[PDB]
Amino acid sequence: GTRVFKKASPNGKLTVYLGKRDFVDHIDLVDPVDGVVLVDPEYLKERRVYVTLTCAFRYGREDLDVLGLTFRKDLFVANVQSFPPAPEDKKPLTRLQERLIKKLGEHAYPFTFEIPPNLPCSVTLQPGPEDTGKACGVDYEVKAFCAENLEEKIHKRNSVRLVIRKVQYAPERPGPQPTAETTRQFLMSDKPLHLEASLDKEIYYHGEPISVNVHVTNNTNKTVKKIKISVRQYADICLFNTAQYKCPVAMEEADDTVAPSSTFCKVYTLTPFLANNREKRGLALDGKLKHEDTNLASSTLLREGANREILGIIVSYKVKVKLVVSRGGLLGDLASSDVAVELPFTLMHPKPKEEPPHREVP
Amino acid sequence: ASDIQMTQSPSSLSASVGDRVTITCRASQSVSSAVAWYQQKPGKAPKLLIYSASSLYSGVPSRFSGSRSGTDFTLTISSLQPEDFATYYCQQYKYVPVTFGQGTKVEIKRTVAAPSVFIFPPSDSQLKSGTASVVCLLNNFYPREAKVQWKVDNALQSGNSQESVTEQDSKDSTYSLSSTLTLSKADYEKHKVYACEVTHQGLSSPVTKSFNRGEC
Amino acid sequence: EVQLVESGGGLVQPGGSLRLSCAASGFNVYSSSIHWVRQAPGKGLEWVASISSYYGYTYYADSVKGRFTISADTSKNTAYLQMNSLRAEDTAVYYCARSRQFWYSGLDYWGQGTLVTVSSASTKGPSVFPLAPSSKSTSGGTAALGCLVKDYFPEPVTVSWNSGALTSGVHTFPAVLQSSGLYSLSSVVTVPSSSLGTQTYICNVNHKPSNTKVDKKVEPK
Amino acid sequence: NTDIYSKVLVTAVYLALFVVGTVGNTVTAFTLARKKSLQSLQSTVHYHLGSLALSDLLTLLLAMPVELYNFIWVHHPWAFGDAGCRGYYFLRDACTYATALNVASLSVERYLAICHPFKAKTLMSRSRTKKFISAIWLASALLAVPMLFTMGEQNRGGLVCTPTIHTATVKVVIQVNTFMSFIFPMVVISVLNTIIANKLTVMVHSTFSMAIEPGRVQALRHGVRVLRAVVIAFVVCWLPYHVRRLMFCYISDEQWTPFLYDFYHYFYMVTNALFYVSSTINPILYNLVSANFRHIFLATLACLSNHTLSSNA
Amino acid sequence: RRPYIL
Ligand SMILES: COc1ccccc1C1CCN(c2nc(C3(F)CC3)nc3ccc(N(C)CCO)cc23)CC1
Repeated sequence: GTRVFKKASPNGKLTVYLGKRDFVDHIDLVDPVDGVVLVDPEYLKERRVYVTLTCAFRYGREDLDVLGLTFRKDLFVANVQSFPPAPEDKKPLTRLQERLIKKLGEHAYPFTFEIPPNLPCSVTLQPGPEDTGKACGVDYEVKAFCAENLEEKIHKRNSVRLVIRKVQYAPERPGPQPTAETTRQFLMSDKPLHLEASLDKEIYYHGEPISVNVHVTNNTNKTVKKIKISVRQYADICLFNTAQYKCPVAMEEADDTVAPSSTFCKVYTLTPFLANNREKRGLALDGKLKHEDTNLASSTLLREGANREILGIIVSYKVKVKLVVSRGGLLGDLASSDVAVELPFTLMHPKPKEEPPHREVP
Repeated sequence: ASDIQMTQSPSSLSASVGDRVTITCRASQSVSSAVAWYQQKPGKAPKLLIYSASSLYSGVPSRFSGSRSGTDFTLTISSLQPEDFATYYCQQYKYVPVTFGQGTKVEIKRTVAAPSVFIFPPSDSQLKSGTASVVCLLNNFYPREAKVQWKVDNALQSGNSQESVTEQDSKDSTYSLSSTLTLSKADYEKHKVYACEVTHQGLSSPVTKSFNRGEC
Repeated sequence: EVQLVESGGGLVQPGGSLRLSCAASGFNVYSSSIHWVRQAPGKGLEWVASISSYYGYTYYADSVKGRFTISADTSKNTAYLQMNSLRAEDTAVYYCARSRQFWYSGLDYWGQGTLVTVSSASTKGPSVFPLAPSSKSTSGGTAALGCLVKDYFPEPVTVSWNSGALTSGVHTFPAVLQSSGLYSLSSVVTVPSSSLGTQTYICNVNHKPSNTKVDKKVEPK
Repeated sequence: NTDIYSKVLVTAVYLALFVVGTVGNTVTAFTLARKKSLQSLQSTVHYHLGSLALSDLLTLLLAMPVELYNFIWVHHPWAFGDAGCRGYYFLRDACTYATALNVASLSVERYLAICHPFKAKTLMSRSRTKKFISAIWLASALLAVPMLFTMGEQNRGGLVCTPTIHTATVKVVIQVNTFMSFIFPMVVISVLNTIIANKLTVMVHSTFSMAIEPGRVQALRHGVRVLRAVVIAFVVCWLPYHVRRLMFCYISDEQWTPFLYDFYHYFYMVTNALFYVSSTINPILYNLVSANFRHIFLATLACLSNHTLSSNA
Repeated sequence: RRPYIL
């Protein structure tokens, strides 16, 4: 729309204008972060106005007596000098910038950041029930400050900070249908236990049910006593060392029995939501602006080939269909050999035509 | 935000086919653009017209348009069709006590018609039952803005009378009035003079009909 | 076909309880939010309660905070509004409405609405009182004749003149709620004075909820 | 052939070691097993830690109660028969093999994870870690089953629990047992831990970083010091045990005196206490090295600017 | 005598 966001410095001498707060990360290029900064040349006194775009990873440290204290690790930093224009090294003006400059007058100066591809999106890690502080995760932020030089102590009264979000939306073209199959032969079996699971679609929306078609062909002499089907969120997190995490966001344990020399076929419906997953500390949620409720983190879309090992948080989802089989011959039947398959799927928001904020707040 | 008040300035509006209809809504506090407009026909559920104060909902004709200026919002109907005569509500959905306006009723307009007044005395069965409800029936009158004054037995009656109003006819597009004057078994016999005065603006001068006990 | 079906409305006493059902069809309870909006007779829209079911939150108006309780049945895809300690001010037509859970909060789908009536009165049949035309007092070109319906509490009573034969512009009026708690409506019609003493006009008053049908005739004196 | 005071002191220190090791290893196993949401998929050190803790706990439980009754108090009647005299020795040797192999496997893991992390990401998985743990336990059992054939009961009261086979085979079975239980674990642990300590120093008390939780890191305190102290303790807590087991059979039918008899009967208790110390040392190192582990272990032990506005351009 | 205990 034609609306813009403005935020002023504590002293009121500096203010920043942005036409958006969520910037869409298409797989090839991101939306430019173009804005307008309004200065007071009679107050600067030969100073300069610097606007900085920072992608930072916020993390906590558990080896501390103080609780609720977090750090920041910068992943990407960009700088532009605004009040004194660069010697013809200035980006072309977008239409919103033209309107903002003509509206604000002569003391309004533009800034534009080009976020490089393969950078992490805004992901917020869910704080625990007992956690008083700033939530961990990756977020972007635009900061403008008056300073004589870049390497200087920034005063709080002369700077203004604005949190922005990098987001992705569901691809328009659906992918191939997710299909997984497996064949298991036990120790003293000599016969195969076949499991075939599939999803109805490759791309799902938040709050939308997922249908899992499970076809079991038991040609062995062991009994499948329980079928476990779950939706798992995978978080590839690279902060100081590469780490991978797994979290089930939706579960369905079915007491469905498959007899020896029998065939089974059922469809199971699951829907991941946040109301039953709020206790899971560290769960990946979509980027927040201040503290508002966000859905589960959308699937991170990476480049077509390779371009892996991102230093942020990579989110993906899988459906695991597990068959538990009553083992016999060497154990006391307490344990059970598990035959499982995994189905990867995409969980994202559809491409919108307006601002994501639902504007609902007490 | 304690509780946002949505004030629709036009409580009732009359317009003809093809005219431009403008309904405005004022918010007591800044609700950003989180404003929606709804159309409601008599006896039917409200239908969503626009949202985000400017966006048209799918299937809504291009005649309807929404616009935001400040804390105020405006709904405009261009080339008002006969299907667009209904009640319209502005709603803000920026705070969980979502609030609607008091509604704006859109009526049809034509030449002013003069009301016709009739007075019907209570029947013998009504008097025998124990309650008397003398009514004066007002026939077709376009402006819809009228009043009923009794002045029975040279004494004005107020605070008990109830009035009924029908909707516009599907072809005549004219209203009607029916007012009831409550009375007791002893009250009906005590006063032998009854009347019903009309303060309609359509007539140049007020029209008064008088009645007496025992008249046919 | 996206639709919402409401049920569970009807007569209550001032202090009783009701449960309303909204059978959602065509959408999920996790990608949609369910809201209840009531409309008092002659008044506008008033939001009552809402449920998100994705964030596990429920909201209520300040006037129904303790008495009303909203809940959803995810498996049946049905939301419920359990209303307790009902008052006379709770008499309204209750609609269940839907909104997108994500990135929208306007109500795009509405149910037909269930009328909820809360009063101490009980079902009662009507009592017709003839309205004799006053040819000595009515100046209309066509004589005006009417019938009076009084003291009927339940759903509006159908009134037909001469079993629907009359087509001279019969004007029925909406029933008003008297101080006692019972409704009353009047039906009038303009008839030419030529057939005043020849054509007999009978208003058929049939009240289905009370199963009381009374026939009356009006003739000028 | 021992004084009452020495026996009392040995019994007291053995009971203190029993309680300390059992409590520490049980709480360590609970800490490593008490998992929460968002389990890490590339961390396998906890599997080796739990395997080593279980090995130490089994050593404790299958060693102290049997030994204190008969060997500590130089009891002449062996309270069991031949099945017991074989099974207890088999279980003890299996426990020692499991402990040594668990420490060696922990050293191998840490190094793979530190020297070649990117290689170990694909070369090492949770399923492969479980396979390796099961393999080392099965190897411990298959190396200890010799003790079933070697041991037996004799008369020489009078129940004797001794290797009944000829000394020629005993001197080679003890030789291979000592080799595979000390020397190979000794070289593996020492070399790998020295390499790890050297690499930690060249790359740099809070020298390391570990992502215990998503977006939560912790520091590894006293890394190199503990990496060398584990080797020093394994040398101290094992070498006398194996030297005693070797000298029990590598001495001919000569140089036998009552002085040497009492010397063996006291060195037995001394070296067995040193052996048992290693079964308790590990959780102490776990606590002082990892802050998160120490916190969970102690918990289990105790429980046992302006505002953004809007406008239009 | 010999230790007799291993
Ligand atoms: C028994 O101790 C041995 C024996 C042989 C080889 C390595 C060890 C280490 C085991 C425990 N500790 C750790 N060392 C390292 C090294 F990286 C320095 C190699 N990483 C760890 C990571 C986690 C951890 N926990 C207690 C789990 C919970 O935090 C302990 C260690 C120090 C000695």
